[PDB]
Amino acid sequence: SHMRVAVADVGTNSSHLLIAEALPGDAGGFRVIDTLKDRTRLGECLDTRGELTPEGEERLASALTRFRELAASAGAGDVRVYATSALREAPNGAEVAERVRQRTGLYPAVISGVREGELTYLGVREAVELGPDNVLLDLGGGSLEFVRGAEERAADVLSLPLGAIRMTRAFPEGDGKNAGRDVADAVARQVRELLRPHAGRFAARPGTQFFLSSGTAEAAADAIAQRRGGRPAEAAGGVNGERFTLTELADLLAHVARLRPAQRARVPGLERRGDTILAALSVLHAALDALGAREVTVSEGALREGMLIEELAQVQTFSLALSTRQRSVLATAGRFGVNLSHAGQVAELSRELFDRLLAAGETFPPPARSLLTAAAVLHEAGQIVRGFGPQDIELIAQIARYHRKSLPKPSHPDYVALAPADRALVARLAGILRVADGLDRAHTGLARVDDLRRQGQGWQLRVSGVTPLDLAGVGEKGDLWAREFGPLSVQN
Ligand SMILES: [Mg+2]
Repeated sequence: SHMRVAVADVGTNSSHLLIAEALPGDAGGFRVIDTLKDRTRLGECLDTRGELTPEGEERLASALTRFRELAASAGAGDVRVYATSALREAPNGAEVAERVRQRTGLYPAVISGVREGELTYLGVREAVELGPDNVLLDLGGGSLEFVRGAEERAADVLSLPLGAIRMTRAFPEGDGKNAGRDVADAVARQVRELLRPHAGRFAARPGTQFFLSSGTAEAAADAIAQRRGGRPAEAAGGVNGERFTLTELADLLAHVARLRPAQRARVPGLERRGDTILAALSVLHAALDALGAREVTVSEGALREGMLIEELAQVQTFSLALSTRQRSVLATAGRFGVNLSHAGQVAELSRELFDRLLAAGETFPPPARSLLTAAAVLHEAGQIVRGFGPQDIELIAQIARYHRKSLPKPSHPDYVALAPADRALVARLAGILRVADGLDRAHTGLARVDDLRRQGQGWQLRVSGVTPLDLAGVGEKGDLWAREFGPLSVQN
Protein backbone atom coordinates (compact mmCIF):
# COMPACT_ATOMS: atom_id res chain seq x y z
CA SER A 1 0.00 0.00 0.00
CA HIS A 2 1.73 3.13 1.27
CA MET A 3 5.41 3.41 2.20
CA ARG A 4 6.49 2.09 5.62
CA VAL A 5 9.60 3.61 7.23
CA ALA A 6 11.63 3.03 10.41
CA VAL A 7 13.84 5.62 12.09
CA ALA A 8 15.73 5.52 15.36
CA ASP A 9 17.92 7.86 17.40
CA VAL A 10 20.62 6.76 19.82
CA GLY A 11 21.02 9.34 22.57
CA THR A 12 22.90 9.53 25.85
CA ASN A 13 20.18 8.36 28.25
CA SER A 14 18.09 6.20 25.91
CA SER A 15 17.44 5.20 22.29
CA HIS A 16 14.18 5.80 20.44
CA LEU A 17 12.43 4.11 17.52
CA LEU A 18 9.57 5.34 15.33
CA ILE A 19 7.87 3.14 12.72
CA ALA A 20 5.42 4.97 10.48
CA GLU A 21 3.51 4.78 7.18
CA ALA A 22 3.32 7.62 4.66
CA LEU A 23 0.06 9.47 3.94
CA PRO A 24 -1.38 9.30 0.39
CA GLY A 25 -0.91 12.48 -1.64
CA ASP A 26 2.93 12.86 -1.48
CA ALA A 27 2.31 15.58 1.10
CA GLY A 28 5.07 14.51 3.51
CA GLY A 29 2.92 13.25 6.39
CA PHE A 30 2.94 9.94 8.26
CA ARG A 31 0.79 7.75 10.47
CA VAL A 32 2.45 6.41 13.63
CA ILE A 33 2.53 2.62 13.59
CA ASP A 34 4.79 1.93 16.57
CA THR A 35 7.18 3.69 18.95
CA LEU A 36 9.69 2.08 21.30
CA LYS A 37 12.17 3.40 23.89
CA ASP A 38 15.27 1.57 25.10
CA ARG A 39 17.25 2.65 28.20
CA THR A 40 20.75 2.13 26.66
CA ARG A 41 22.19 4.66 29.22
CA LEU A 42 25.28 5.08 27.01
CA GLY A 43 26.36 8.16 28.97
CA GLU A 44 26.86 5.85 31.96
CA CYS A 45 29.17 3.56 29.92
CA LEU A 46 31.93 6.04 29.08
CA ASP A 47 35.40 5.94 30.57
CA THR A 48 37.54 8.79 31.89
CA ARG A 49 38.73 9.47 28.31
CA GLY A 50 35.11 9.56 27.11
CA GLU A 51 35.39 6.22 25.24
CA LEU A 52 32.35 3.97 25.10
CA THR A 53 33.10 0.76 27.03
CA PRO A 54 32.44 -2.76 25.72
CA GLU A 55 29.38 -2.83 28.01
CA GLY A 56 28.08 0.24 26.22
CA GLU A 57 28.57 -1.52 22.89
CA GLU A 58 26.60 -4.47 24.21
CA ARG A 59 23.79 -2.17 25.25
CA LEU A 60 23.80 -0.37 21.89
CA ALA A 61 23.70 -3.57 19.81
CA SER A 62 20.93 -4.93 22.04
CA ALA A 63 18.61 -1.98 21.39
CA LEU A 64 19.33 -1.85 17.66
CA THR A 65 18.61 -5.58 17.43
CA ARG A 66 15.26 -5.05 19.17
CA PHE A 67 14.68 -2.11 16.82
CA ARG A 68 15.52 -4.08 13.67
CA GLU A 69 13.19 -6.88 14.81
CA LEU A 70 10.25 -4.56 15.47
CA ALA A 71 10.76 -2.81 12.12
CA ALA A 72 10.84 -6.15 10.27
CA SER A 73 7.76 -7.19 12.30
CA ALA A 74 5.96 -4.23 10.66
CA GLY A 75 7.43 -4.32 7.15
CA ALA A 76 9.30 -1.06 7.68
CA GLY A 77 12.52 -2.46 6.21
CA ASP A 78 15.87 -0.82 6.87
CA VAL A 79 16.08 1.29 10.05
CA ARG A 80 17.72 4.68 9.59
CA VAL A 81 19.77 5.35 12.75
CA TYR A 82 21.19 8.70 13.82
CA ALA A 83 23.37 9.09 16.91
CA THR A 84 23.88 12.17 19.07
CA SER A 85 26.15 13.29 21.91
CA ALA A 86 27.41 10.06 23.51
CA LEU A 87 28.75 8.54 20.29
CA ARG A 88 29.53 11.95 18.73
CA GLU A 89 32.05 12.74 21.47
CA ALA A 90 33.54 9.25 22.10
CA PRO A 91 37.03 8.96 20.55
CA ASN A 92 36.10 5.34 19.69
CA GLY A 93 32.66 6.28 18.28
CA ALA A 94 33.50 5.27 14.72
CA GLU A 95 34.89 1.84 15.67
CA VAL A 96 31.96 1.21 18.02
CA ALA A 97 29.52 2.09 15.23
CA GLU A 98 31.21 -0.21 12.69
CA ARG A 99 31.33 -3.00 15.28
CA VAL A 100 27.61 -2.59 15.99
CA ARG A 101 26.72 -2.68 12.29
CA GLN A 102 28.69 -5.94 12.04
CA ARG A 103 26.61 -7.42 14.88
CA THR A 104 23.18 -5.99 13.89
CA GLY A 105 23.30 -4.61 10.35
CA LEU A 106 22.26 -1.19 11.64
CA TYR A 107 24.80 1.62 11.70
CA PRO A 108 24.53 4.41 14.33
CA ALA A 109 25.36 7.43 12.22
CA VAL A 110 26.74 10.37 14.22
CA ILE A 111 25.09 13.70 13.34
CA SER A 112 26.20 17.13 14.53
CA GLY A 113 24.57 19.03 17.37
CA VAL A 114 23.26 21.63 14.92
CA ARG A 115 21.57 18.97 12.79
CA GLU A 116 20.23 17.28 15.94
CA GLY A 117 18.50 20.53 16.90
CA GLU A 118 17.06 21.05 13.43
CA LEU A 119 15.51 17.57 13.28
CA THR A 120 14.29 17.85 16.88
CA TYR A 121 12.53 21.13 16.02
CA LEU A 122 10.70 19.39 13.14
CA GLY A 123 9.48 16.70 15.51
CA VAL A 124 8.24 19.33 17.94
CA ARG A 125 6.48 20.90 14.96
CA GLU A 126 4.67 17.58 14.43
CA ALA A 127 3.41 17.39 18.02
CA VAL A 128 2.67 20.96 19.22
CA GLU A 129 1.40 24.32 17.89
CA LEU A 130 4.30 26.58 16.86
CA GLY A 131 3.76 30.29 16.43
CA PRO A 132 5.65 32.84 14.32
CA ASP A 133 8.50 33.02 16.91
CA ASN A 134 9.51 29.87 18.81
CA VAL A 135 12.44 28.97 21.08
CA LEU A 136 12.93 25.29 21.91
CA LEU A 137 15.22 23.72 24.52
CA ASP A 138 16.10 20.05 24.09
CA LEU A 139 17.83 18.66 27.19
CA GLY A 140 19.35 15.22 26.68
CA GLY A 141 21.71 13.27 28.87
CA GLY A 142 24.77 14.66 27.07
CA SER A 143 23.94 17.99 25.44
CA LEU A 144 21.40 20.84 25.46
CA GLU A 145 20.24 22.32 22.14
CA PHE A 146 18.71 25.76 21.73
CA VAL A 147 16.66 26.23 18.57
CA ARG A 148 14.86 29.34 17.41
CA GLY A 149 12.50 29.30 14.46
CA ALA A 150 9.12 30.20 13.03
CA GLU A 151 6.23 28.02 11.94
CA GLU A 152 8.05 25.55 9.66
CA ARG A 153 11.77 25.04 10.39
CA ALA A 154 14.71 26.01 12.55
CA ALA A 155 16.51 29.25 11.76
CA ASP A 156 19.18 29.15 14.52
CA VAL A 157 20.67 26.26 16.52
CA LEU A 158 23.18 26.15 19.38
CA SER A 159 24.39 22.95 21.08
CA LEU A 160 26.02 23.06 24.54
CA PRO A 161 27.61 20.38 26.83
CA LEU A 162 24.95 20.70 29.52
CA GLY A 163 23.44 17.18 29.52
CA ALA A 164 21.66 15.81 32.59
CA ILE A 165 24.12 12.91 32.88
CA ARG A 166 27.16 15.04 32.10
CA MET A 167 26.14 17.60 34.74
CA THR A 168 25.36 14.95 37.40
CA ARG A 169 28.89 13.56 37.07
CA ALA A 170 30.51 16.97 36.59
CA PHE A 171 29.14 18.17 39.97
CA PRO A 172 29.23 15.19 42.37
CA GLU A 173 26.88 15.54 45.33
CA GLY A 174 28.09 15.59 48.94
CA ASP A 175 26.28 14.15 51.97
CA GLY A 176 25.64 17.43 53.81
CA LYS A 177 22.29 19.12 54.43
CA ASN A 178 22.63 21.56 51.50
CA ALA A 179 24.55 19.13 49.29
CA GLY A 180 21.71 19.11 46.78
CA ARG A 181 21.18 22.86 46.84
CA ASP A 182 24.92 23.21 46.26
CA VAL A 183 24.80 20.94 43.20
CA ALA A 184 21.86 22.91 41.79
CA ASP A 185 23.67 26.22 42.36
CA ALA A 186 26.89 25.12 40.68
CA VAL A 187 25.04 23.63 37.73
CA ALA A 188 23.12 26.88 37.31
CA ARG A 189 26.52 28.63 37.19
CA GLN A 190 27.85 26.23 34.54
CA VAL A 191 24.74 26.89 32.41
CA ARG A 192 25.23 30.66 32.69
CA GLU A 193 28.93 30.63 31.85
CA LEU A 194 28.38 28.59 28.68
CA LEU A 195 25.10 30.25 27.62
CA ARG A 196 26.09 33.88 28.31
CA PRO A 197 27.88 34.65 24.99
CA HIS A 198 24.87 33.37 22.99
CA ALA A 199 21.81 34.05 25.14
CA GLY A 200 20.65 36.95 22.94
CA ARG A 201 20.01 34.55 20.05
CA PHE A 202 17.36 32.77 22.15
CA ALA A 203 16.12 35.43 24.59
CA ALA A 204 12.43 36.19 24.99
CA ARG A 205 10.95 38.97 22.88
CA PRO A 206 7.26 40.00 23.01
CA GLY A 207 5.36 37.06 21.55
CA THR A 208 7.98 34.33 21.97
CA GLN A 209 6.73 30.85 22.87
CA PHE A 210 9.07 28.43 24.64
CA PHE A 211 8.94 24.67 24.14
CA LEU A 212 10.67 21.80 25.91
CA SER A 213 11.39 18.33 24.58
CA SER A 214 12.77 14.99 25.82
CA GLY A 215 12.48 12.93 28.98
CA THR A 216 13.61 15.44 31.58
CA ALA A 217 11.02 17.97 30.39
CA GLU A 218 8.34 15.28 30.12
CA ALA A 219 9.07 13.97 33.61
CA ALA A 220 9.08 17.51 35.00
CA ALA A 221 5.74 18.32 33.33
CA ASP A 222 4.28 15.18 34.92
CA ALA A 223 5.64 16.00 38.37
CA ILE A 224 4.30 19.56 38.18
CA ALA A 225 0.85 18.42 37.07
CA GLN A 226 0.75 15.88 39.91
CA ARG A 227 1.85 18.55 42.41
CA ARG A 228 -0.97 20.89 41.30
CA GLY A 229 -3.44 18.01 41.83
CA GLY A 230 -3.38 15.57 38.92
CA ARG A 231 -3.17 11.92 37.97
CA PRO A 232 -0.04 10.47 36.35
CA ALA A 233 0.48 11.45 32.70
CA GLU A 234 -0.87 8.06 31.53
CA ALA A 235 -4.37 9.37 32.09
CA ALA A 236 -4.76 12.16 29.48
CA GLY A 237 -2.65 10.22 26.96
CA GLY A 238 0.65 11.89 27.85
CA VAL A 239 2.23 15.23 28.71
CA ASN A 240 2.16 16.54 25.15
CA GLY A 241 1.05 20.16 25.06
CA GLU A 242 1.14 20.54 28.83
CA ARG A 243 2.18 24.01 29.92
CA PHE A 244 4.06 24.96 33.05
CA THR A 245 5.65 28.11 34.45
CA LEU A 246 9.14 28.98 35.62
CA THR A 247 7.85 29.40 39.20
CA GLU A 248 6.35 25.89 39.29
CA LEU A 249 9.65 24.56 37.90
CA ALA A 250 11.72 26.40 40.54
CA ASP A 251 9.38 25.06 43.23
CA LEU A 252 9.80 21.48 42.03
CA LEU A 253 13.58 22.01 41.88
CA ALA A 254 13.62 23.39 45.42
CA HIS A 255 11.75 20.27 46.61
CA VAL A 256 14.14 17.92 44.76
CA ALA A 257 17.26 19.65 46.16
CA ARG A 258 16.13 19.16 49.79
CA LEU A 259 15.71 15.42 49.17
CA ARG A 260 18.43 12.78 49.14
CA PRO A 261 18.85 10.91 45.84
CA ALA A 262 16.84 7.82 46.82
CA GLN A 263 14.10 10.14 48.07
CA ARG A 264 14.00 11.77 44.63
CA ALA A 265 12.95 8.48 43.01
CA ARG A 266 9.76 8.58 45.11
CA VAL A 267 8.78 12.06 43.95
CA PRO A 268 5.69 11.37 41.78
CA GLY A 269 6.59 11.70 38.09
CA LEU A 270 10.37 11.44 38.68
CA GLU A 271 10.30 7.70 39.49
CA ARG A 272 12.68 6.71 36.70
CA ARG A 273 15.17 9.58 37.00
CA GLY A 274 16.01 9.96 40.71
CA ASP A 275 19.77 10.00 39.94
CA THR A 276 20.01 12.76 37.31
CA ILE A 277 16.89 14.78 37.92
CA LEU A 278 18.43 17.24 40.38
CA ALA A 279 21.08 18.49 37.93
CA ALA A 280 18.66 18.15 35.00
CA LEU A 281 16.04 20.42 36.61
CA SER A 282 18.71 22.94 37.54
CA VAL A 283 19.84 23.05 33.90
CA LEU A 284 16.30 23.66 32.64
CA HIS A 285 15.64 26.35 35.26
CA ALA A 286 18.90 28.21 34.70
CA ALA A 287 18.65 28.09 30.91
CA LEU A 288 15.04 29.29 30.78
CA ASP A 289 15.73 31.97 33.40
CA ALA A 290 18.73 33.22 31.43
CA LEU A 291 16.49 33.52 28.34
CA GLY A 292 13.70 35.43 30.11
CA ALA A 293 11.08 32.70 29.68
CA ARG A 294 8.08 32.64 32.00
CA GLU A 295 6.03 29.76 30.58
CA VAL A 296 6.75 26.66 28.45
CA THR A 297 4.93 23.88 26.58
CA VAL A 298 6.18 20.30 26.63
CA SER A 299 6.43 18.32 23.39
CA GLU A 300 6.43 14.55 22.96
CA GLY A 301 7.85 14.90 19.45
CA ALA A 302 11.62 14.91 19.10
CA LEU A 303 14.55 13.74 16.91
CA ARG A 304 12.92 10.55 15.52
CA GLU A 305 9.77 12.36 14.28
CA GLY A 306 11.99 14.92 12.54
CA MET A 307 13.96 12.11 10.87
CA LEU A 308 10.68 10.65 9.48
CA ILE A 309 9.59 14.11 8.17
CA GLU A 310 12.96 14.74 6.48
CA GLU A 311 13.09 11.23 4.99
CA LEU A 312 9.57 11.46 3.52
CA ALA A 313 10.41 14.91 2.18
CA GLN A 314 13.56 13.71 0.39
CA VAL A 315 11.72 10.72 -1.08
CA GLN A 316 8.64 12.59 -2.33
CA THR A 317 10.78 15.51 -3.56
CA PHE A 318 12.88 13.09 -5.63
CA SER A 319 9.75 11.45 -7.04
CA LEU A 320 8.16 14.79 -7.96
CA ALA A 321 11.03 16.17 -10.08
CA LEU A 322 11.44 12.81 -11.87
CA SER A 323 10.04 12.01 -15.31
CA THR A 324 7.08 9.68 -15.63
CA ARG A 325 9.39 7.02 -17.07
CA GLN A 326 11.80 7.31 -14.15
CA ARG A 327 8.81 7.32 -11.80
CA SER A 328 7.72 3.94 -13.18
CA VAL A 329 11.24 2.67 -12.44
CA LEU A 330 10.82 3.87 -8.85
CA ALA A 331 7.39 2.24 -8.57
CA THR A 332 8.85 -0.95 -10.03
CA ALA A 333 11.75 -0.72 -7.56
CA GLY A 334 9.15 -0.32 -4.82
CA ARG A 335 7.26 -3.43 -5.98
CA PHE A 336 10.56 -5.31 -5.77
CA GLY A 337 10.99 -4.21 -2.15
CA VAL A 338 13.96 -1.86 -2.54
CA ASN A 339 14.54 0.92 -0.03
CA LEU A 340 13.20 3.94 -1.92
CA SER A 341 15.03 6.48 0.29
CA HIS A 342 18.31 4.70 -0.36
CA ALA A 343 17.44 4.44 -4.06
CA GLY A 344 16.53 8.12 -4.37
CA GLN A 345 19.78 9.19 -2.69
CA VAL A 346 21.98 6.96 -4.87
CA ALA A 347 20.28 8.36 -7.99
CA GLU A 348 20.73 11.98 -6.83
CA LEU A 349 24.42 11.48 -6.04
CA SER A 350 24.86 9.55 -9.29
CA ARG A 351 23.39 12.54 -11.14
CA GLU A 352 25.60 15.06 -9.31
CA LEU A 353 28.77 13.05 -10.01
CA PHE A 354 27.73 12.60 -13.66
CA ASP A 355 27.02 16.30 -14.13
CA ARG A 356 30.38 17.49 -12.82
CA LEU A 357 32.24 14.94 -14.93
CA LEU A 358 30.44 16.44 -17.93
CA ALA A 359 31.45 19.96 -16.93
CA ALA A 360 35.09 18.85 -16.65
CA GLY A 361 35.04 17.43 -20.19
CA GLU A 362 33.99 13.78 -19.92
CA THR A 363 32.08 12.74 -23.07
CA PHE A 364 28.92 10.64 -22.63
CA PRO A 365 26.17 9.50 -25.05
CA PRO A 366 22.73 11.20 -24.87
CA PRO A 367 20.81 8.51 -22.91
CA ALA A 368 23.67 8.03 -20.42
CA ARG A 369 22.11 10.20 -17.71
CA SER A 370 18.77 8.40 -18.08
CA LEU A 371 20.39 4.95 -17.83
CA LEU A 372 22.41 5.91 -14.75
CA THR A 373 19.26 7.08 -12.96
CA ALA A 374 17.29 3.90 -13.60
CA ALA A 375 20.13 1.55 -12.63
CA ALA A 376 20.70 3.67 -9.52
CA VAL A 377 17.02 3.21 -8.56
CA LEU A 378 17.27 -0.55 -9.20
CA HIS A 379 20.79 -1.40 -7.99
CA GLU A 380 19.56 -3.36 -4.95
CA ALA A 381 16.75 -5.39 -6.57
CA GLY A 382 17.55 -9.06 -5.96
CA GLN A 383 15.06 -10.27 -8.59
CA ILE A 384 17.08 -8.32 -11.19
CA VAL A 385 20.60 -8.60 -9.65
CA ARG A 386 8.06 1.15 -19.27
CA GLY A 387 9.31 3.93 -21.54
CA PHE A 388 12.66 2.23 -22.33
CA GLY A 389 13.62 0.35 -25.49
CA PRO A 390 14.99 -3.19 -25.17
CA GLN A 391 18.56 -1.94 -25.64
CA ASP A 392 18.28 0.60 -22.80
CA ILE A 393 16.91 -2.12 -20.49
CA GLU A 394 19.89 -4.42 -21.09
CA LEU A 395 22.19 -1.42 -20.60
CA ILE A 396 20.40 -0.71 -17.30
CA ALA A 397 20.51 -4.35 -16.18
CA GLN A 398 24.23 -4.58 -16.88
CA ILE A 399 24.88 -1.30 -15.06
CA ALA A 400 22.88 -2.38 -11.99
CA ARG A 401 24.59 -5.77 -11.69
CA TYR A 402 28.13 -4.86 -12.72
CA HIS A 403 31.07 -7.10 -11.68
CA ARG A 404 34.66 -7.58 -12.89
CA LYS A 405 34.39 -11.34 -13.42
CA SER A 406 30.84 -11.65 -14.79
CA LEU A 407 28.99 -14.61 -13.18
CA PRO A 408 27.99 -15.80 -16.71
CA LYS A 409 31.38 -16.67 -18.30
CA PRO A 410 31.78 -15.17 -21.85
CA SER A 411 31.82 -18.63 -23.47
CA HIS A 412 28.75 -19.85 -21.49
CA PRO A 413 25.38 -19.92 -23.24
CA ASP A 414 23.02 -16.97 -22.71
CA TYR A 415 26.03 -14.67 -22.16
CA VAL A 416 24.96 -11.13 -23.08
CA ALA A 417 27.76 -9.43 -24.99
CA LEU A 418 26.87 -5.83 -25.78
CA ALA A 419 28.53 -4.01 -28.69
CA PRO A 420 31.87 -2.41 -27.67
CA ALA A 421 30.65 1.19 -27.33
CA ASP A 422 27.95 -0.16 -25.03
CA ARG A 423 30.42 -2.20 -22.97
CA ALA A 424 32.50 0.95 -22.41
CA LEU A 425 29.35 2.83 -21.38
CA VAL A 426 28.17 0.27 -18.82
CA ALA A 427 31.55 0.29 -17.06
CA ARG A 428 31.80 4.08 -16.90
CA LEU A 429 28.26 4.52 -15.57
CA ALA A 430 28.78 1.63 -13.13
CA GLY A 431 31.84 3.38 -11.73
CA ILE A 432 29.76 6.48 -10.98
CA LEU A 433 27.03 4.26 -9.49
CA ARG A 434 29.41 2.38 -7.20
CA VAL A 435 30.83 5.64 -5.82
CA ALA A 436 27.29 6.91 -5.15
CA ASP A 437 26.13 3.74 -3.38
CA GLY A 438 29.27 4.11 -1.29
CA LEU A 439 28.24 7.62 -0.27
CA ASP A 440 24.98 6.28 1.22
CA ARG A 441 26.34 3.06 2.71
CA ALA A 442 25.06 4.20 6.15
CA HIS A 443 21.50 4.97 4.85
CA THR A 444 21.63 8.56 6.15
CA GLY A 445 20.44 10.38 3.02
CA LEU A 446 22.75 13.24 4.00
CA ALA A 447 25.75 12.85 1.67
CA ARG A 448 26.17 15.71 -0.83
CA VAL A 449 28.78 16.33 -3.54
CA ASP A 450 30.55 19.68 -3.23
CA ASP A 451 33.19 19.62 -5.98
CA LEU A 452 34.65 17.16 -8.51
CA ARG A 453 37.94 18.35 -10.01
CA ARG A 454 40.56 16.76 -12.21
CA GLN A 455 43.77 16.07 -10.27
CA GLY A 456 46.63 15.23 -12.61
CA GLN A 457 45.40 12.25 -14.61
CA GLY A 458 42.77 11.58 -11.91
CA TRP A 459 40.07 13.30 -9.89
CA GLN A 460 39.35 14.90 -6.53
CA LEU A 461 35.86 14.56 -5.03
CA ARG A 462 34.78 16.88 -2.19
CA VAL A 463 31.84 15.61 -0.14
CA SER A 464 29.86 16.48 3.01
CA GLY A 465 27.17 14.84 5.10
CA VAL A 466 29.32 11.71 5.03
CA THR A 467 29.94 9.32 7.96
CA PRO A 468 33.25 7.45 8.33
CA LEU A 469 31.48 4.38 6.93
CA ASP A 470 30.45 6.20 3.73
CA LEU A 471 34.04 7.41 3.16
CA ALA A 472 35.31 3.86 3.65
CA GLY A 473 32.78 2.56 1.13
CA VAL A 474 33.91 4.90 -1.63
CA GLY A 475 37.45 3.63 -1.16
CA GLU A 476 36.23 0.05 -1.49
CA LYS A 477 33.95 0.75 -4.48
CA GLY A 478 35.96 3.35 -6.42
CA ASP A 479 38.37 0.88 -7.99
CA LEU A 480 36.18 0.74 -11.10
CA TRP A 481 36.02 4.54 -11.20
CA ALA A 482 39.81 4.63 -10.92
CA ARG A 483 40.05 2.04 -13.73
CA GLU A 484 37.77 4.12 -16.03
CA PHE A 485 38.31 7.76 -15.00
CA GLY A 486 41.64 7.81 -13.16
CA PRO A 487 42.44 7.66 -9.45
CA LEU A 488 39.93 9.36 -7.15
CA SER A 489 40.68 11.05 -3.81
CA VAL A 490 37.81 11.93 -1.48
CA GLN A 491 37.89 14.78 1.04
CA ASN A 492 35.85 15.93 4.06
MG1 LIG B 1 22.95 0.46 -2.38
